[PDB]
Amino acid sequence: LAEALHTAL
Ligand SMILES: [Co+2]
Repeated sequence: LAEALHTAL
């Protein structure tokens, strides 16, 4: 989750 979101941001 965390890194999925960071990447997308
Ligand atoms: Co990150």
